[PDB]
Amino acid sequence: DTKISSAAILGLGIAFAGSKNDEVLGLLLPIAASTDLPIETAAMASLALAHVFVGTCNGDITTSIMDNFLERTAIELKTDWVRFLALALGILYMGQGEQVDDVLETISAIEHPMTSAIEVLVGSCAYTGTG
Amino acid sequence: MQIFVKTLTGKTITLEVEPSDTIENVKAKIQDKEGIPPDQQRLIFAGKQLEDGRTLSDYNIQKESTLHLVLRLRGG
Amino acid sequence: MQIFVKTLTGKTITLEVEPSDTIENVKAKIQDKEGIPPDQQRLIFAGKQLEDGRTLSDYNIQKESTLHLVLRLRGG
Repeated sequence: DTKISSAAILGLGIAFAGSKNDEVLGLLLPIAASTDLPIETAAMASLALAHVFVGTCNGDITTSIMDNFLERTAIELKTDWVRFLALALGILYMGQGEQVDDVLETISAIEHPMTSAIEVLVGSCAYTGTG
Repeated sequence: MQIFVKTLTGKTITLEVEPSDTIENVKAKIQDKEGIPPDQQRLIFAGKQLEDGRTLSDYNIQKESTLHLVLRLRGG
Repeated sequence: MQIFVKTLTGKTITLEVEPSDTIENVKAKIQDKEGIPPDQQRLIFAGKQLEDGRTLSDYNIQKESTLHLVLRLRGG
């Protein structure tokens, strides 16, 4: 069942280091921002943004990625994707202005679920500490 | 006017509509072209989801507008 | 009471409200400031998420309180 999605991610896949296109987020973001959309495919997509936009980051990227984070059902924990999701909220930042500090503050704002994994992990990485 | 509909794949469908045309009507045209049923479409523009009944005029949707065709929680 | 509203993105907005003020009312004030439709502003405080109707009193939200705001994707 070779879904058309393949042909899509394929083209963009080459546009990775292309020259920064509006098609990347114009297709990936939606697949992981619209409202829900499959978490699996969206997972690999989220990473694509990180590595790519590894340099310049934007809030809209996080905000959207956050909306989906909440929509979580905690029932699909069966499929693997929590790793990429986490690493994303991490590699994303790297120090600039108590940015991450605010993030951890939000996660706590809405109770304290199994998000512990993120708290600790993301908690470790923040200020200067990697040379 | 001639409006365009970008699919979540890369293909862009061009359809000739009017400013009074109702969204529901547009969705119908898309169903006749592709095969997606109305109860399975989500048109978005400038970061704003369009609701049925309304018209392409209630969203300032002029000509040559690239409507973002998103799937409202695709089944599979 | 002069309360503050911090946005996830990175912007603090000062709004003069009262303890009997309804969350919905606050959202309206924000819309008049920026342009993010009410149906696109998730407010959260030390406690949890604030729902419409309720007042800033059903949370103990005092003055100079920083209320988190998470908009659902670009408003526009």
